[PDB]
Amino acid sequence: NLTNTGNTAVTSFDASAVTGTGSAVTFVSANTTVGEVVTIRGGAGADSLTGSATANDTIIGGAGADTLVYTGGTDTFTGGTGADIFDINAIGTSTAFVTITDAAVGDKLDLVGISTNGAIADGAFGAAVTLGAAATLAQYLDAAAAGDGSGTSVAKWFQFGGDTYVVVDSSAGATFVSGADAVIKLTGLVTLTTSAFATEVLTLA
Amino acid sequence: STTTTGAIAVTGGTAVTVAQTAGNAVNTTLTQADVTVTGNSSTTAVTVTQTAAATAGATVAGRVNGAVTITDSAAASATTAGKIATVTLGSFGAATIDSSALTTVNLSGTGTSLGIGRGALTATPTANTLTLNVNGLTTTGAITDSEAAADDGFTTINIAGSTASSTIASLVAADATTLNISGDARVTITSHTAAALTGITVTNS
Ligand SMILES: [Ca+2]
Ligand SMILES: [Ca+2]
Ligand SMILES: [Ca+2]
Ligand SMILES: [Ca+2]
Ligand SMILES: [Ca+2]
Ligand SMILES: [Ca+2]
Ligand SMILES: [Ca+2]
Ligand SMILES: [Ca+2]
Ligand SMILES: [Ca+2]
Repeated sequence: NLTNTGNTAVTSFDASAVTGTGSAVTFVSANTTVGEVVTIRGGAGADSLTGSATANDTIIGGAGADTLVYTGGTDTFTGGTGADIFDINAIGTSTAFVTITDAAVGDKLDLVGISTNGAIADGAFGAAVTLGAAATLAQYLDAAAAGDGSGTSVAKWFQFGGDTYVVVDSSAGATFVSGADAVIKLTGLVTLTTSAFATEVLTLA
Repeated sequence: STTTTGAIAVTGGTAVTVAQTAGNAVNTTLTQADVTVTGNSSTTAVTVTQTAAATAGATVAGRVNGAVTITDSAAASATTAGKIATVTLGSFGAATIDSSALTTVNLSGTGTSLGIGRGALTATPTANTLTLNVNGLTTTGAITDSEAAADDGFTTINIAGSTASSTIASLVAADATTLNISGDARVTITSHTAAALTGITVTNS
């Protein structure tokens, strides 16, 4: 567990070679260079890797129960093998958002930090939003955020262009507003039909 | 006897159970024992059963219930964790719990009032889900979230009614947001006082 405060030149953290059941690595980037490429690599342990709001973090856990934290910007997450938790603590934009490359059965998606108004669903909330043969990503977003999230934030999801997306609606109108509504990309078609919301924590089934 | 059951006090232990009974005659009233449990920092669970209250009749054995007072070690602390997670009651007079680690309360039989306080921890609590499993419960008066009023109560209350009807005369939860009534047998709440509620959701059979 490495305290990293004030080490702001760091653009590559590579703990990938580390080895035990639980040789657990903790790291938090102190980088504040706007628009930086930062690479964070975990090891065999149950690692805890946090990026920077400033940065386009590529975060990769190894084996084991990794926690990858989103803070802002265009981030690329890969928890390798094991029950990884993708802890989403920022809203992002419509362009600067987190892509999770390898979301699979067992991995979790912790949305506690985007419950702007209240606290998410809590059900098994799992019928995909379906739109027309030529609906745009913009359209699918607007469709997903159609409801009222002013008093209570809601989760929805869809599949566009070969990738899977999750949304948090925290707004009035049927516009997905870049500011307070949130999108999360997941590489590939992953069916979240049967998957359930723990507290505000989605466990993939 | 008809003469009343004298105190019961416990201090410490990994788990505590105090099981009173009353076996008085058919036209008498025995009033049962006041119970106090005070956990040490190993105390995960407490259970306090009594015989059900009844009105002294021609062929009805009369029982009044004893007050129960449950307290965790770290109840008065600003920083120390707290260990009492589950509390089970089976009938009760004026009951109290005080634990910052409390998540589950199991209720049962004939009650007067339950007051739930959480430890005087100054840190803002993150997990705020009261699970409240009921089964054959009837209340004279109020289940209150004493912590919600001037401090940080439970945001989401879950009530799971089970194998028998339950009736809560009053439920007072001033910080409550979601209320989900689930399970197996009727839950009746004669009167709630939960001004900040944004949704109520019955899933019960
Ligand atoms: Ca790892
Ligand atoms: Ca980032
Ligand atoms: Ca992993
Ligand atoms: Ca994984
Ligand atoms: Ca979080
Ligand atoms: Ca909306
Ligand atoms: Ca208190
Ligand atoms: Ca407090
Ligand atoms: Ca409050």
